[PDB]
Amino acid sequence: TGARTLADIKAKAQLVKAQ
Amino acid sequence: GSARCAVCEGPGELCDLFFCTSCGHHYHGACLDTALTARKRAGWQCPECKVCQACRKPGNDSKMLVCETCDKGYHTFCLKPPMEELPAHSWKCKACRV
Ligand SMILES: [Zn+2]
Ligand SMILES: [Zn+2]
Ligand SMILES: [Zn+2]
Ligand SMILES: [Zn+2]
Repeated sequence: TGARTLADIKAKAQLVKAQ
Repeated sequence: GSARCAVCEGPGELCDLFFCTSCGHHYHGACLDTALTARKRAGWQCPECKVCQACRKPGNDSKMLVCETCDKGYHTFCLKPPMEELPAHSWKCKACRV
């Protein structure tokens, strides 16, 4: 179901972290 | 040690949260979108310090496949079964798939 796996997990992490 | 949430900011107990061994800080499943499992409950390296199980290096999040149940890193260019492209679906253990 999409590559949301690490892509959503870590990438979103950057959004919330960098934010 | 409070070991507050690594990415979400907030105090929490050290037992029901995923405690990263290297970082030393724990975190909620909702913050990193990690399923609550015994394998990860012990303490799995958060994406902030995850590594490939082939070259042991981070990065390539969109090109790296991570197991939902257990903690494993697979590189689309050097994972156990190397692939020529990024799977449109999920590629993890059978249990991980579900
Ligand atoms: Zn949190
Ligand atoms: Zn960590
Ligand atoms: Zn797995
Ligand atoms: Zn690799």
